[PDB]
Amino acid sequence: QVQLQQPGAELVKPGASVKLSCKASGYTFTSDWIHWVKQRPGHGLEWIGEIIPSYGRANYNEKIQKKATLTADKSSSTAFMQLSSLTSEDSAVYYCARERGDGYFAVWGAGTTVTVSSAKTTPPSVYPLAPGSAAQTNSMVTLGCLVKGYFPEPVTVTWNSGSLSSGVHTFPAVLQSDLYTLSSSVTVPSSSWPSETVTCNVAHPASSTKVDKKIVPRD
Amino acid sequence: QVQLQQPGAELVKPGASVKLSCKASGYTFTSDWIHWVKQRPGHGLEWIGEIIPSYGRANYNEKIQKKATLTADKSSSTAFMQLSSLTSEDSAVYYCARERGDGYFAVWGAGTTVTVSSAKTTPPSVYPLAPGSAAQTNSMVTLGCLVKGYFPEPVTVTWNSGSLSSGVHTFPAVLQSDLYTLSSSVTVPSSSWPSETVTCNVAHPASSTKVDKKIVPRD
Amino acid sequence: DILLTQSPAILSVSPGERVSFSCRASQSIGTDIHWYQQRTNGSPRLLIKYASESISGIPSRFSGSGSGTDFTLSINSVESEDIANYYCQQSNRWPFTFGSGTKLEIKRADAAPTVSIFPPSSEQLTSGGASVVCFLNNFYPKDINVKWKIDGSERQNGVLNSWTDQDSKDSTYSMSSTLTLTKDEYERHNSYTCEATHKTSTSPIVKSFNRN
Amino acid sequence: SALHWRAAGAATVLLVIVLLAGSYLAVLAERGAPGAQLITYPRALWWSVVTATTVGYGDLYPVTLWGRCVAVVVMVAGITSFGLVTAALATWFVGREQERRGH
Repeated sequence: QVQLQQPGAELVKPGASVKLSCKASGYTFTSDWIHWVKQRPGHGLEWIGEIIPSYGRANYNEKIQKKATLTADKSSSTAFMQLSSLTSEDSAVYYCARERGDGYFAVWGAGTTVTVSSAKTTPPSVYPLAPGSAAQTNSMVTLGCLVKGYFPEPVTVTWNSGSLSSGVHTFPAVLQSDLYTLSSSVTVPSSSWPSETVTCNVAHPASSTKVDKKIVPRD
Repeated sequence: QVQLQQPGAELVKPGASVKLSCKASGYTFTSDWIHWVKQRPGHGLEWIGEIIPSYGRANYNEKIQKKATLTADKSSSTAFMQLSSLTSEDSAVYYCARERGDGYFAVWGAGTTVTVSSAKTTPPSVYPLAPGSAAQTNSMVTLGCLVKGYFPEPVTVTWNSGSLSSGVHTFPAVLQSDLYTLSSSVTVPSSSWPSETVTCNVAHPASSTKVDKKIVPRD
Repeated sequence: DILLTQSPAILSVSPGERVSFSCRASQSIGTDIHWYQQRTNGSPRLLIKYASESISGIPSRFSGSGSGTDFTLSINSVESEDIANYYCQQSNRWPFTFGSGTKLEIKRADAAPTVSIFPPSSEQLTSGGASVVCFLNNFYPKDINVKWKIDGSERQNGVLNSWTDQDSKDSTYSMSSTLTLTKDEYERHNSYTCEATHKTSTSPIVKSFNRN
Repeated sequence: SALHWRAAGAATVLLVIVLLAGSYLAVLAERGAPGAQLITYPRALWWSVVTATTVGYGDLYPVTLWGRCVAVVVMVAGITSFGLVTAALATWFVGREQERRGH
């Protein structure tokens, strides 16, 4: 490997500031520019600005209200963007990318989800979903798990720590009285359960919590 | 002369490849580019690509799916285009042309008709058409000949080996259960027949067959 | 500042067919155009740079073409992993600008939903809540209705629904329907049923569990 | 190694360093100026050659004060280098002609 490393989330209060970061690795030349791109939920990409760490020289998108201030620490191979005096227009995902000075973004970060709200950070409650005792199975069987009462977004839901790729849906969160809820679904051959173990792992970056929860048939 | 020499036809099976050729003669400079142009039936011309034989350097139309690979053999003054993994979208006439590096196609080949089908090569049956015994003639008289049950296209129909230009129509083929049929018509002063001989010659390049068929009054 | 126009915004093609996305620039930019793929909740991914030049990593299926103001990304034989948002970006003139973007969207054969009902967990009831979860999964087209019944009588309060974006595994849709009560309100009904009306099935697909 | 050939050679190396520094510095100078085309390193390098030789096609040119100040140093390094080769060739020919006259 991962070339650009970003935090997964920050909550910020209306009128507060925040300092996003980006740690580069792999080849880090003098010629390299770090870019910042802003994607609001269900909108497209917006170029926000660029810094050259070697010279520390920075340019900004002047087509929008200036919220950003780009800084680089050449010792710790790290680019920072100070976003100050934020409203809810500023709630979005912010990516860093690396451009070698030939004009295209070769490599992106995973991006930082910045939620600007007056609410408070809540870790999710996680609940198994094994089928009711009265359900005839087939060649396959659908299990799931219920991540509810978290703020802010996002959460990351994996099945057996990444080793279960096929058969997985995660549904988009809904928002109830300043708390989010989603469900994830997994579908395994019925033979392979519960003989072989099935665990949902649920990271919530804004609260530093990561919980596992095993899916056993119902007692 | 004739400056560019192409085969008249190739049949190719869906997913098969084929290597079209073009033998140049006349002035063949170092500066010369050979071009390939694709015309689908009742469509216009499409530039497909270019090779300079002296350097063997080749460029392609990148606006379309890449099927072509251009090669030149400088010893045998011959340009080749390998068309690989063909569907029926690839059925067309392909011309070679010669450009002297000043941007216009001075001289074209006759083109190769490439049919991509799962059917089989059938030479045509050729049948006289002299008038019925009960038809009052005029100053002129219409004879003809009936090329039927051939695949693939095309056929070439001449009258007395090319020496009869005026008075000739050849009709477009129709397609019945994986076989083509057309008719050609000739119209000569009535005096000049059958005193003077009238023969339809019918080449079918895909099967290497060329048959003559004389038009005599009916027995 | 250069204006990258991507029309149309959504593009519906059938599996295996050729697809073309247009990018028009407001003024000539040579070939200084690059294309990114963004899957649901992914980062953008370079596909093509300088209009036609390949990035290694990228199926040969992906091509680009164009010069001046007219640019085109092509996918010959669209597959389900191609479902994503496609953006163009110019480096001809300062600053770099992006296109508005184009959703690719495959029209597959109709699929009926696998329906699945899930009672509250004993970890959850312990905390004074009960969430009954229904999953309608792997159906096409996206249009579907989910009706809740407690004890043969239709329910509406407490039901939040959520639909997935088109799946980049099998071009299908999914939806979670989630009925949420107190432990109390749950405790004094017996039969919870979730009913799916889809175009694949003139009958509803119903899934019940009784608490007893 | 006579002075003139050492100078000619020195000017050749120094021109190459100026083409490279000038490419880098022009890009740095020009990004941030809306409409600027002189903003990636590979064509900046092409620009610096085209300026140093004085061909000046005008496909690319700086539009900022610092882009233009950089461009002036590239013009002058280029005109001086190439003038210092002409002067070194003139020094060779004059010596040869003396030797031939028998002088």
